[PDB]
Formats: sequence, C-alpha cells, structure tokens
Amino acid sequence: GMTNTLKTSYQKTPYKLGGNGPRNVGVLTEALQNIDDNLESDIYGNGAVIEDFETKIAKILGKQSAVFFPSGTMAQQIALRIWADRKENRRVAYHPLSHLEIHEQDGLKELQQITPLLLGTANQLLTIDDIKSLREPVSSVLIELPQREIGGQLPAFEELEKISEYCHEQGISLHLDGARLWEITPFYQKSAEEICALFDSVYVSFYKGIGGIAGAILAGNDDFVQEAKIWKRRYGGDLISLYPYILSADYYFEKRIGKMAEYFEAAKGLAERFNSCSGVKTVPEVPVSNMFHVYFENSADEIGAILTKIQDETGVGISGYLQEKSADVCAFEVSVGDAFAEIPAKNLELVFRCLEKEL
Amino acid sequence: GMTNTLKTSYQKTPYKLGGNGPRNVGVLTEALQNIDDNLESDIYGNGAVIEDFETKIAKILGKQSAVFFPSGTMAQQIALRIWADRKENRRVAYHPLSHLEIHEQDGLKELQQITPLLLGTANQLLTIDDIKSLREPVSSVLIELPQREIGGQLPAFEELEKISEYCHEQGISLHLDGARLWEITPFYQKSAEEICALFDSVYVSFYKGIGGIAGAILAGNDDFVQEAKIWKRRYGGDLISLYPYILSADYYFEKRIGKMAEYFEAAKGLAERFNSCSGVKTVPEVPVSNMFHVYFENSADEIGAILTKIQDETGVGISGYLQEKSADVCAFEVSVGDAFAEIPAKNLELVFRCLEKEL
Ligand SMILES: [Cl-]
Ligand code: NA
Repeated sequence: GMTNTLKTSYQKTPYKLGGNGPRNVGVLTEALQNIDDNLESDIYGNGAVIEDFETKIAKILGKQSAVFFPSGTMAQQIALRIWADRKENRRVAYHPLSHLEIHEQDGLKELQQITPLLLGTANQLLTIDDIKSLREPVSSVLIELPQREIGGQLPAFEELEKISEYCHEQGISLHLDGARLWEITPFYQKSAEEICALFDSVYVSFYKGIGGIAGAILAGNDDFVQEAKIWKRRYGGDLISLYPYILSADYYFEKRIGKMAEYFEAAKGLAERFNSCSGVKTVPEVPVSNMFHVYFENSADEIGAILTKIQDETGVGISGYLQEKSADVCAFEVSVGDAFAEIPAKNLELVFRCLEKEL
Repeated sequence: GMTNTLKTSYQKTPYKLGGNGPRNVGVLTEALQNIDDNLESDIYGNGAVIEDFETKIAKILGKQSAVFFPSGTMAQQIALRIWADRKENRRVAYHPLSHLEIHEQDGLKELQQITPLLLGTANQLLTIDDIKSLREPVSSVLIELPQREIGGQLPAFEELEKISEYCHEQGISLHLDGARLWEITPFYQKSAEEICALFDSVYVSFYKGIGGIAGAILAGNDDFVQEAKIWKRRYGGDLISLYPYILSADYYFEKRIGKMAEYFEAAKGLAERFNSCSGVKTVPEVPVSNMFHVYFENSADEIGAILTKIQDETGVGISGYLQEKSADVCAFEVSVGDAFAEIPAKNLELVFRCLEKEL
C-alpha cells in the first residue's frame, strides 16, 4: 500500500531534506581517523578519554561536573530520582508528550515508582500557569527545549526565566531535557551555559542535531553527578569501555556545533517554501530551530502518492512516512542537518514546483 | 605504601601473564578493518548487524532467541525480574559473592525490589543441599560457572544436572551467569549448548575471556526474550546503534573462541609454576579454567615491593594490584588469554627464579 511505496521511494533518493546522511559504519570509521590506536580505553567511568570529555561538556554547559551516559533514557530517569530523594517527593511534572512519558516503555514509573503529573495539554506548550495549577507539590519539573512532539516549539526566553524563578521560590528542582539544546541557541541568542544556568540539572544528546552515533551527558553540581554515577552502575550503564561513543560524540560535536545557526536559517527557508504551498502549513509556522512539522489538508494515502511521485522524479527524499492526524489531515517531521546543503538547487526548486502543481 | 607504585610498574611492562593485550582504540580499529563503511547501523534493536549476531549466539547456546545488551549487569537484573513476575515471587537465591550481590551497587534490590537469599558460605561453592535446604519458595536460582570470586571453582557437571532436575520438579527457574561460560567448556568436555540445556536462561559476556570491548547476550525462550526487550528500553539499554560493540564482539569471538582449551592448558602450567614457589599457592590448586587466584603468606606492601622489582627487571607484568586478605596475607587474580604465549621463554623463567629467590 501507500506506506511501503513511500518508504521504498524515500529510501531510493540520493538526496534528503532531513538528517545527516546514512547511519552506517563509515560514521564511526571517519571519527577514528585522527585517533591513535594506542589511545587507552576508559575503564568503568575513569580514564582521560572519558574524564576529559565530561570536563569539556561540563564547562560548555556551565556546570561543576558531568557524567557520560550510554543513553538519555537512563540519564533522565536517574536525574528525577535524585531530585525526588532530595525533596522526599516521588511526584514530578512535565509536558504530556515528554520522552519519559511516551518513549521509554514507562521506565520512570516502573523502575523509579515516580508519578508524573502532566502539564497543560498534549497539543501546546506548557506554561507557568500549568505549574501553578498543580494539585499537589512536586520534587521537580522537567522542561524539553524545544518541545519536539509539537514541532519543536519554544517559550519566549523571559518565560523560561519566570518558570526558573518560581521553581526556585517553591523549592522545585528544574531539569532540562536538552536532547536538542545545541539546535536552539541561534534562536534564543543565548549560549548553552546561559540556557542551562536556569536549571539544576541538564541532559544533552550527541546523536540528534550533532549527528553522532549515540550517547548522552548529564551535568550539574558535583554532589548530584556523584549520586548519578552510583545509579549508572545500578542501571548497567557503567560499561567497561564507552570510548566508541565518547570519541564519536566529541568528533561530531566539533564537526557540527558551528553549524547550528546555518541549520536554523536553512530550516526557516525550507518552512517558507512549504507554507507557500496551498493546503500545506508548518508547525511552528516559523521554525525556532532546525526542525518543524509539515501538515497537509489531505489524507496520508493521498499525500503519500504525491510525495512518492515527486521523490521519484527529483531524487529528493521528503519523508519516508506520514502520520495520520485526522480523517483528511496528515503530517511529518523535518530535522535539517548536513544532507540539506548537498541538494542541488535545481532539484530542490523542482520539488516545490511539483508540490505546488500536485495539490 | 606500594599500591600505585605497583600499578605503574605493571602498566609499563611490555609482556603480561594475564589478559589479551592492551585495551586501546586499536582493539576497535582491528575489528572494523574488514567491515564495509556502507554497512548499515542497527536501529533500536533491529537490523541485520544486530539480528544476525543474536541469532548466531542463540544457536551456539541452543536457545530459541537472544537479545544483545550493552551490559550483563542490566541483562541479569532483567532476567530475574522476568522469572519473578512469572512466579509471582520476588525472592531469588544465589552464591553470597554473586555479581548481582556485590558489584552492581545493589541494583537488583533497588531497581527490581527483589530479595536475594544467599546460598552456603562466601568462601566455598554452593551445593544442591544448600538449594534443597532453603525451605522457602523462590522464583529462581542463579548459578555462576565458574565462581570467579573464589578462584573460578566449578561443581561436578553431575551436580549441575541434579540441581537442574530439582529446580525443574519444584517449578524454580534456573539462570546461568555465564560471564565466563566459554572458558569452562574445556574442563567439562561439554559444549556451550549442553551446559545451557540445564538452564531456563543464560547471560554470556564478550569482553572477558573473548577479549572484546563490551557487551552481553541474554538468551532463552522467545517469550522470555521479548519481555527482556521491553525492560531493555526501560533501563535505557535500547541504544539507537549498538554496532560498535556487536561487530567487535563477533570479531573477537571468532578470533578467540577456539583457543579456550589452549588458555586452560596454559593456566594449569602457570599455576604449577606459582605453586612450586615457597610462600605461594593458587586457588584452585589446579585451575579448572583459564583463571585462578594466587595467594601469598605476606602483606600487600611486602609482596607489592617484590612484584614491582621483578616486573621492572623482567618486563613481565605479574599483577597490577594486590587484595589484602589479612595483615599478613594477600592475593590476586590471573585470567590467561593471548598475552601469555607472547612472553619470551627467558623472561618467563627469570620471573619465577626471582619469585623463588625473594620468597
Ligand atoms: Cl547537588
Ligand atoms: Na590511525
């Protein structure tokens, strides 16, 4: 049906609007080009290769220390448990579509017996008013900048300041799900340190906008990080050797961190072209990062046929899937990376000329 | 004090009695030399690179299915929870020095709310009487072959059969901590499959006797493995890309699985040399695997000085550490691998003539 035809069409395209190209073994071998084969492996959380990377990212985030984790899934459940223990309160609060709530097979609930109170509604940004309306106290609030499931939306920076100030006054710990932190500094015109300064703890990824292989850093005060390392061993995350992910994380960080503004500008240019099409809009209308969602006023079956024809005729991958939203509405996500800049101008123009012609 | 002096002396040695050479980036480089840079990454537990490896190991172990985990610490906690749910019983039983009990910061207790009953006494092998004598129902019994903390001791295969048979009649799940399973097939003259046939589930490692970088396989019935995959995501172990560990595990498995008999022989010969020295004895007296413990009748500081001198004068690393057992008794562990055969005969002989002399 539509699903498989679109998938196949997308997979065959030489060019892609989204991403950083194929996730293949070459991503790792490229990262190892400048590394000495005699470089010693880290050993259960210790050693220059891991310690130097932790110290470096901690300094970039303006925190006392950091711990390298195999995943954000592990790291964030642990962060919330530490704050629950400090406050003797197993309730937390976050957006209904937090990664913890929907993408971790209920790990936070099942492994930590933490009860998440959902803030606002699934379709919009949470606000300070939602926090003020909580019917019981919480140990922490978790904020995801930007809110990926609603298209990568952000509150005004001044509103994040007000949330931070209120949490400080009420003794509520504030944790940053910064999976896509690097991608938002251009819009906010704030450094990573400035944004993270409003939070007690922060998690950042190296495989999202950075385009590395896998891995995460959790950062905060020394005492906090030391407790996180104990939990890391409990979770089976204190692997003997994490260098394959540390080296690749550091390589791709240095390769792509300077491109965040470029990806933001590119995403905005692309969104303008989508919005110019009849029956097509983006959310947000003007991207505030390298990502956005594209919505259509037609069913997924109908749009899939159009996208397949266009991908086949231009060689430019638009999307490998379409999410059904209502009877006659569907959508997909775009995250701009290195692939966008490789699309020849003619092919890119043709995609939209064709899109405008088919709908 | 001699602790760091010994450690530095050991790290400088070009040859070593134990292990498989330096744990450096080169280990990864070598494993990737014959992999196509275009080979596609696994994606959150799916894809040929991960699926083919899991299938390969499951067949070797004689089980329906297998799941690759980043760690045995995560894998085994999960295995025990699964059996605990099946039996509605959160009590388990194992040796007092099980890895779950002493090396995982109490993860089993803290994350899985399981109560472990300790079988027998810390200084010796648990027996079938210890199991039959429990007089309280448990969901599972865990067996570690060999028992590493007491020198790598093994019960007779015939006793394992009886333990398996008893647990089967009583409805008790039997789990194998097979971190060092590969190392014991020579002594038992039984295949991995024949050993695993006695157990409901099994965990095996790829970084110990195999000498890979990191990683584990958990294997058993397909329904058991599917539940394990749910828990894997909850733990933060379902990394987008595990190929760096999978490809290296497979590479070193192929390289060294056939040398297990050789390592066993070599260990026996090395233990004989240790035992022939006054003031020195191995546990077990005769190794039943590639490993054993070496005990001395002097203090860690006194032995540390001697080993430091011998290491500096011969270029052969004996031990990087000493574990104090009492004021005047200390010990270390030796696990024979590829390093041993690379020691020139002259140097090896000089090591023992010095040990004979100094003690
Ligand atoms: Cl703190
Ligand atoms: Na090189």
